[PDB]
Amino acid sequence: MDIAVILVGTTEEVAIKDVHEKDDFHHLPVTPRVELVTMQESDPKSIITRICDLMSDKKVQGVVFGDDTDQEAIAQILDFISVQTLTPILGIHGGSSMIMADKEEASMFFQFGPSIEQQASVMLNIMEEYDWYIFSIVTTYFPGYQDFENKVRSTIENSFVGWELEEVIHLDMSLDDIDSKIQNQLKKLQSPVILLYCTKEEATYIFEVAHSVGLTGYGFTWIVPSLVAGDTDTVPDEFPTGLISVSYDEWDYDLPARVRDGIAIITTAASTMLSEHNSIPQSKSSCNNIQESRVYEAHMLKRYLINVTFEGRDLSFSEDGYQMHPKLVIILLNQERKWERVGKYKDRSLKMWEHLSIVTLEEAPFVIVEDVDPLSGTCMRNTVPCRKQIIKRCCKGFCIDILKKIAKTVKFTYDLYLVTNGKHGKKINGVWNGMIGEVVTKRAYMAVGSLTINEERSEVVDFSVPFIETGISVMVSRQVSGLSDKKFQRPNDFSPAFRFGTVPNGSTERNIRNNYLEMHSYMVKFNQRSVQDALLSLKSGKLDAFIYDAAVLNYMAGRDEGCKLVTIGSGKVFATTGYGIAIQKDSGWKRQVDLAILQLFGDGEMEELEALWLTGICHNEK
Amino acid sequence: ITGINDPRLRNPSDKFIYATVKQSSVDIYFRRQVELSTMYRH
Repeated sequence: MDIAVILVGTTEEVAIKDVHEKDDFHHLPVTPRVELVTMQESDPKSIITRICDLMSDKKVQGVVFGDDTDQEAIAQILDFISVQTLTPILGIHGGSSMIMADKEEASMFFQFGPSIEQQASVMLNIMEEYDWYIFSIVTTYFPGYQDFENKVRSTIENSFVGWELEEVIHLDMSLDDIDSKIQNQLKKLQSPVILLYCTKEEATYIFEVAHSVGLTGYGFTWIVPSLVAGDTDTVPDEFPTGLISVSYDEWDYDLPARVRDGIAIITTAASTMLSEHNSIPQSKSSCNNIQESRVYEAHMLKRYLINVTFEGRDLSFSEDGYQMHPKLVIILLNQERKWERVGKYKDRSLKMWEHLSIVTLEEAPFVIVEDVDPLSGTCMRNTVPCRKQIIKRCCKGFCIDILKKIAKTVKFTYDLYLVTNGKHGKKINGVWNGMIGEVVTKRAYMAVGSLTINEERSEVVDFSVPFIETGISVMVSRQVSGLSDKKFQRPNDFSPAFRFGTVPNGSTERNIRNNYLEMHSYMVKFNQRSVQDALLSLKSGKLDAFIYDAAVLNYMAGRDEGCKLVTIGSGKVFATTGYGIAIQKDSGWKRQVDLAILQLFGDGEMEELEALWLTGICHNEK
Repeated sequence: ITGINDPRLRNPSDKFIYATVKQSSVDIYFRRQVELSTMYRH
C-alpha cells in the first residue's frame, strides 16, 4: 500500500515518527509504504497545496494529518479534502482532532474526537461517581442546546434514581448586556452542581459574572463539556479553580503512538477490505484531474472500515467520523494554572481515581445490621455504613435515624463503626469493656445504641437525655402482681422449681448483682446467649419468664410470630430509665446535642418514628 | 389481614409468606413508590 503522514510545527524534524511506527505491523501481508513530510507553517492554501503535490510524488491511498495548532478550522478543511480526493484522511492531534460539522456521508474522514451527547453522558457518569445527585444546567444559545437538554432528559429520566434538575438557563451572548441579565438569572440558582455549556470566551464572561454572583465559591462545583477547556494550553484564571471538565488525552498515547494507531487503522482497513475482496485499495491520488475510476468502490470500504482494531484496542469510528469511546480523560483544574488528569473513560465504562467517630452495636429497636447487596457494592437507602474489625456492615434503624437527624441539626460529619470487645459496657474486676472502652480510649468520642444508663457510666462519661421510656421488665406467657413479691426472690419457697433469666454482661445483670445478690447467683444458670436464643428458652418451653430491657420487651410484645408473648402488668417498669448517648467528659459538644434531641420530639417526629420502627402489631388485642 | 397496612405484613415472617408476581403492576407500585419502598422486598 501507499500511505502518507504529515506533522505541522514544533519547529522540528524528529526521529520518533519512524520510531512511532517503528516499522509497525510489518507482519501484515500488505506492507505500508510511507512518505513523510512536515511543514513549519500551515495555510489552507499551503495545506491544500502540499497534500496534492504529495499526491503527485507518492500517489498514496491514505493520509494522516497532525498539528501543533490550536486551530479549529483545519479539521473541517480536511473533511473538505476527503470530499475532494475520496482518499481517506484522519488526524491524531490538535485541530484535526478538534470537533467539526457533521461530515458528508459520501466523504471519508476520521478524527481522534467525540460529540455532545457522549460528553453529556460522561458528565453524568462523573456526577454519579461522586454521587452528586442534584444539579442544574446553565447553557447558552450556542449550538447543541436543548439537544443537550434532550440527551440529558433521556439519560437522567431513564434511571430509577431521584436526582433533581433544578434549572435550565438559556441566555444569548448576542444582545450583550448592560442589565447583567446573566447575573440576574445566575444569581437565582441554589444548586451545588452546575453543568455549563457555551463558547470558551462566553465561559470567560459567565465565570466573571458567576464570581460576582458568588456561584464559584465553595460547595458549589462546576462541570464542563470539552469546548470550554479547548487546547488547555491557555487558561484565563477567570475560570474558577476546582472546575471539572472532560478532554482528549495526550499522554496515554504519544504523538508517535497516535500516528502508529492511525497507520494501523489505514492498513488494517486495507487488510480487511483485502480479505473480503482480494483487491488492491491503491488509487490515483491527483486532485487536479477528475477523481480516478474505481475510487467509487472505496465507498464500501468505509462502511466496512468504520470499526478498525489493533493491539486488542478499538479505533472503531462512529457515523460522525469520531472514534467511538476515544481515550476520553476526566480533567480538573489543579491549584494555580495546572490542568491535571484525574479519570480515564472509554467506550461504555469510566474509571477515576469535628470528626467524632462513633461506635455502636446491633440490637432490636433503633439498631440493625444488615448485609448490603453485593451487586450494588454499597449501602442502600436509610442504611448508613458501619465497619467491624475481625468487612463492611450496613447499620440502619431507629437509633440510626435519630443520629442522622441530630447530626443534621447540629451540622457535623461523623464516622460509624461496630464494637468488637464486650458489646455493652461492663465493669469486670478493675476494668471496663465495650463501646465505653473506645470512649475512654478516645477511639470513640460518642457511643450510640440501645445502651442503658447507670450511675457508674454517668460518673465516667456525660450522657444525653433519655429519648425513650424504657428499663428492666418481664416478658411471659399468659404472675407477680406485687412484682416484688419475693416469689422471684426465692424459687425454693415454691416447691416446683421456678425459672427466670437475663442476658449477662448487661446493665441489668450488674444492677442485679449490686442490689440483689441471691437473684444473680441463682439466675446465672438461666442466663442465655442471645435475645433470639433467650426467646428460644421462653418460646419453646423449658423456661417460664424472661427479663430484659423494657423497650425491647415491648417491641417484642408487639412483634411476635403469634401473640403468645406479653409484658408484665402494664409493662410499668422499675428502674425507670431511658437510652442515653456517650460523650467524653465535661468538655464536649454537650448541651448542643441535648437541645437537638428535644427539637426532635419538639416537632413531633419521634411519634412518627415510633409508629414506624417501634410499634408492633401485637398487643392491639386485650 | 387487618388492612392494606397489615401489622402482619409490617411484621413479615419467613414463616408467614406473602406472595405476588414479579413484573406484575403491583411490583411497579412497590418499586415506584418511595413511602413503602422498604416493604417491597419482602
